[PDB]
Amino acid sequence: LSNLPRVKHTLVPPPFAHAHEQVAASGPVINEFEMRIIEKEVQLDEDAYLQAMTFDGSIPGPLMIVHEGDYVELTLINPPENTMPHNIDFHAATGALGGGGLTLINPGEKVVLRFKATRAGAFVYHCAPGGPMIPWHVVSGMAGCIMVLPRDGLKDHEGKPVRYDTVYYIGESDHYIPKDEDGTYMRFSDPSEGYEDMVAVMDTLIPSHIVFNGAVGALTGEGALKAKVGDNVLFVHSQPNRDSRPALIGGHGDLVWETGKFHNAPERDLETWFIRGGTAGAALYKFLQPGVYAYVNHNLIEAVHKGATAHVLVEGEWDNDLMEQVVAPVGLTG
Amino acid sequence: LSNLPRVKHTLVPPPFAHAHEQVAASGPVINEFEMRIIEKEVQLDEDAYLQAMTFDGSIPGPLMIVHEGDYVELTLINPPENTMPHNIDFHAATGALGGGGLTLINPGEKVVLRFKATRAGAFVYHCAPGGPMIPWHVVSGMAGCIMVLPRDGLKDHEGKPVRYDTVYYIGESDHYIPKDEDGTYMRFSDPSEGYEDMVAVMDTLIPSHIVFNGAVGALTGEGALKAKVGDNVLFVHSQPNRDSRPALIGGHGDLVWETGKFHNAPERDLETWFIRGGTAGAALYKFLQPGVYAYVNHNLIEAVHKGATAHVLVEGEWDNDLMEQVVAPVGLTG
Amino acid sequence: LSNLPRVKHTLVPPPFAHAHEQVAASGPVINEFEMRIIEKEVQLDEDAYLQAMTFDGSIPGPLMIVHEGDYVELTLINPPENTMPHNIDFHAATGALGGGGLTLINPGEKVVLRFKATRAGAFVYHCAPGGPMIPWHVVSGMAGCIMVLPRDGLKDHEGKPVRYDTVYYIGESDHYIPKDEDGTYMRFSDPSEGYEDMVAVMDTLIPSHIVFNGAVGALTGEGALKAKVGDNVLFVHSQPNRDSRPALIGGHGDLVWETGKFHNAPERDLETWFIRGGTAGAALYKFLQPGVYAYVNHNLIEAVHKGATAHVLVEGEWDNDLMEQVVAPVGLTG
Ligand SMILES: [Cu+2]
Ligand SMILES: [Cu+2]
Ligand SMILES: [Cu+2]
Ligand SMILES: [Cu+2]
Ligand SMILES: [Cu+2]
Ligand SMILES: [Cu+2]
Ligand SMILES: [Mg+2]
Ligand SMILES: [Mg+2]
Ligand SMILES: [Mg+2]
Ligand SMILES: [Mg+2]
Ligand SMILES: [Mg+2]
Ligand SMILES: [Mg+2]
Ligand SMILES: [Mg+2]
Ligand SMILES: [Mg+2]
Ligand SMILES: [Mg+2]
Repeated sequence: LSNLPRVKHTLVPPPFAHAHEQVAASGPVINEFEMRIIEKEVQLDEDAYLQAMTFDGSIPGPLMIVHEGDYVELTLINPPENTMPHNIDFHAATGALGGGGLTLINPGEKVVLRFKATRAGAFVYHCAPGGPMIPWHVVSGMAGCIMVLPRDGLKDHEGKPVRYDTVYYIGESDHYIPKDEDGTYMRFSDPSEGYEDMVAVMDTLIPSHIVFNGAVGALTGEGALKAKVGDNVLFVHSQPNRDSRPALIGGHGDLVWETGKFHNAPERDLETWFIRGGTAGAALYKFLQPGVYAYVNHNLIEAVHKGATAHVLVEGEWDNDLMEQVVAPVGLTG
Repeated sequence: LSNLPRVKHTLVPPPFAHAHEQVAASGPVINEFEMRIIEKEVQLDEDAYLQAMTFDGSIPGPLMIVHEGDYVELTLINPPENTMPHNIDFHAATGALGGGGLTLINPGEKVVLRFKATRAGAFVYHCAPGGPMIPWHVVSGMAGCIMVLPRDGLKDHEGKPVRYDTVYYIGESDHYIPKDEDGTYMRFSDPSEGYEDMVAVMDTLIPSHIVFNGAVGALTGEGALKAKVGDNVLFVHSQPNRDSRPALIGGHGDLVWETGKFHNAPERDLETWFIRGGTAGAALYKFLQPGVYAYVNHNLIEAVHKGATAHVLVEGEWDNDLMEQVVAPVGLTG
Repeated sequence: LSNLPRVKHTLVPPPFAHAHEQVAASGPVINEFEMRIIEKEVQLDEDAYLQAMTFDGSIPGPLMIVHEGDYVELTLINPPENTMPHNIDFHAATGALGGGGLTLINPGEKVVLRFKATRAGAFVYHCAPGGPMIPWHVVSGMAGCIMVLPRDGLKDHEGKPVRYDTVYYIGESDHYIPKDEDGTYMRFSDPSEGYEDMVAVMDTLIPSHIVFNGAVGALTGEGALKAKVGDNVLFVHSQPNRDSRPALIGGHGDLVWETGKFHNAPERDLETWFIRGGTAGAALYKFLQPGVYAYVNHNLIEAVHKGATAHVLVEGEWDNDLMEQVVAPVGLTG
């Protein structure tokens, strides 16, 4: 491997993706990444907080992008200020529980894992210390995604090359914040203190919150995603613990790999697709109309009550051939 | 832009400059920079403190160096420990108030701005959140410089190539620390607390301190700059809010671009030049004599009472043809 | 030097080594390294603590690897939270006390030193502020190693090329923790407070602890080093202040440069070698048998009572030709 090129990557926070090339500009390389585990309380919504544990300080953890055949070398750091052991499980990797069996680090320790990205597709990576700690760390926010692109870029159902202009990584996460009898949420001093109460909520399998980018409304309003008519946007969607059903209200999924593995034929013209808990999928869409769109988990209760809604603001010219208000809302009243 | 090379730069603290090449060793590239905003109290002088806000923990912010035609991608980070929103305005950029309208980040947020460095010259970059916050953040220390070199290096008034051996970035900053009736300076717990009192001083337009590298005497004594006879030193001087009149006591400005834009003809043999508030200029000088030099803002009150003085210690052999003490101080007394 | 390639390195914690090539893949380059000085109390053993001062948060400081003829540019950072001045002395460098006279930085300061690695070999680098501070900072943990490989890789006593599969940097450090009359160890709030008491122990020249990787048992048990039969492992051993006598129990030193300078002929088949205090040496060994090995300072009291013991777990097939239990422990008793 000493004869292989090495590339150091600088991760960017979700929903954005670090600089990369869709078509590998060279042969296999060793991709170097680094992440610092950060334990901190985060505001999921008004009067709703989570004693979170995160990869690099964000929920979801940052998106890593490499090419099939490349190697991935991740330096994982657990700062001394943290309270618990952590590790990492790459669904894109082969062996040792995705790397989990070789990356258990206590506060104050670091580890470097190398694995060969032998299979193309978007994959989930997440913490999994062992036993009950596995689901707890994940629902506390410790999960992200790594996208392994085919060396010759994405291909459609006919083998034709497809390209995107922008990648938006939508990391959906389900959380189980304990509630008082009146429905209000509980707050704790640290992750450990709220464990017992959180387990009770987890056992009901009913999330208190289901969010994109770690908080209700994170990608709405001023945080709304941007695009222009004509843009081919690849929406990579991950859900490490629970199913989701992504939909771009106002648009469609032109090409969709709901199971997220690129060598499989993608489906076309979907209104809503399905992301299995414990996986990442991808949908490509070319914007044809300007305006506001709503990217959601299409169980509308989960989208609106739980928080699984993002907004996309698209600039450009309107096309009346596709849609037109023939008769505007009108009528007498009293 | 995916076909353009990417170069990751590691910034060094002022008055020094990160490694670079005067003549572009290749075609246009995308220059990647990262800075962390740091809010902290700094000692401007004995018994004089400033609740500062800085780019990367220094005043001035670090110097960025790229070439005309290149792109600049800056990752700006506002850590959660900070108290206020911040952003960045690049005078070298075109649009959105220099980037200010696209980089407003609250504590705990990050942003990445890309702009094309279409014009050669030294430019100021500074924070400008909006309204009254603009001058306040700047005089609190949030300003630096980015130098955009012509792809074929610097040229003189005749178009002849000129080269420097060393670059010293002198960031001059004016501060307005509140005073008690006896002239002593006030101290506060954080930036916000001292705002009202600082505004009163700002309104007088009289700085309490005018310093190089963020403190009185920062570049004097043990912090004195070093050089050798024969060295061609480029003194890049910035002042984001108030005029300055740089002068190298003991020397001159061999070639000077006081308005700081390299495609303009530089002036020669200056004794003192002028840096307009809100700009950066550059002066090149070849040392001919060893000894101590004083680089100052030539309003001597501002240089000595306010703090605008730096020292340069030059090693080498003395040249009697240029200057000689014919008769040493002598005389009877009583 | 502007015409020389620049390579940015990411250091990894000891006993591991950052990615590198044994044979220089190109002509001379400028190697860029960065380290943050961290002052923190560390647990040397059960009920034994050290108010440590470290390079990059580890003891020993991380291993730097470059090639003879290259230049080394180290950015040293002394964060504002630290309490004392620090600097760095590279035994691999020429002039200014190894760089110590040009790198004295107070808390809140940074410095960048460049030196030419003109001589091949493993060298110690350590803090040396001046006077009594020199030994104190070193025995507080401020020492590491830089390995300068010949451009054409390592060579044996006959000039034949030798290669290793893995490098393990064993940084041995002697500490002098004050003891109560009953033998128990004292604890302090910061380095300065325990200085006077530590000096008394230092004067006896008897270390309370002698450890690998900064703590008793750091590289034993779960921290045991790993290897496979057939692996050529290079054990680089440093001791900045006191002599050590490394030995690989169960194996040997196939090729050993105990004085650590690669152009000198290495010795073969050693059972134990010698590392002079203030130096780094290197020993290469090819594992022939699977099982547990003990890498130790062969003054067994220092190895077992003081802490100088590391374990190596080797996987592979056993070779009865080399060793076999002909008659297992047997006999009548009562
Ligand atoms: Cu975890
Ligand atoms: Cu719908
Ligand atoms: Cu600001
Ligand atoms: Cu004058
Ligand atoms: Cu030190
Ligand atoms: Cu023995
Ligand atoms: Mg990072
Ligand atoms: Mg309540
Ligand atoms: Mg289509
Ligand atoms: Mg930085
Ligand atoms: Mg007073
Ligand atoms: Mg001239
Ligand atoms: Mg580091
Ligand atoms: Mg005791
Ligand atoms: Mg042999």
